[PDB]
Amino acid sequence: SAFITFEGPEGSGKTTVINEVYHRLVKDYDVIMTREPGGVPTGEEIRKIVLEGNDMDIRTEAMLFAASRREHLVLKVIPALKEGKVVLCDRYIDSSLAYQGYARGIGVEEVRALNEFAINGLYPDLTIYLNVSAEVGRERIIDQEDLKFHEKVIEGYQEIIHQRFKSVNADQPLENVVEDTYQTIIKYLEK
Ligand SMILES: Cc1cn([C@H]2CCCN(Cc3ccc(C(=O)O)c(Oc4cccc(C(F)(F)F)c4)c3)C2)c(=O)[nH]c1=O
Repeated sequence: SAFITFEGPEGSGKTTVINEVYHRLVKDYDVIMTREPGGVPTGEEIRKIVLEGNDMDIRTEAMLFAASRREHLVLKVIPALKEGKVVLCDRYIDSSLAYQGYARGIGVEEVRALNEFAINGLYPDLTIYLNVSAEVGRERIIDQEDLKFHEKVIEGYQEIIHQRFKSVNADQPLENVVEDTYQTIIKYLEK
């Protein structure tokens, strides 16, 4: 079994990369693709609070992402790993660190402590960081506030990334991003 997370800002080609890598890995491994809340009822109820209300305090939002993360881990990820599956997870602890910790300004260390409570030692075995420049990312997506937030997210990921992390150059055409990500994963799985 293996727990592999995928991280990156918007415009990194993360959705395409995970889907293509899943279609290639399924030939040789029992693999599943997931994201939080991923159908877990409690996580889905939390997601409705976050989305359908109520122009939220950033710390309350961080705690709700962390609570959805725990429910998804306990009810979906852990049982799949017990069946010997390769779990491909779109966003995990690092997204809370970059978005809530860095970009939203709570502080990475405060958000880290919150997330360590939520995951209780269950760190990914491997984390693919889709390293896109802000400029290429901006082009893949298509105001000043959105652009600045996109840049801060990238800045946050850079601070976080500085052992389980494997940075893939996401400025390349997507076929190459897919190939580099697939090769990184197979090297880890076959080791
Ligand atoms: C995992 C994670 C992600 N993001 C960002 C990434 C970029 C998109 N952002 C907006 C965004 C976009 C779509 C949705 C939707 O799913 O439709 C959405 O909602 C939820 C997503 C995941 C979990 C929950 C639940 F509430 F359940 F925790 C709600 C939020 C969310 C953080 O900021 N921190 C984190 O930890």
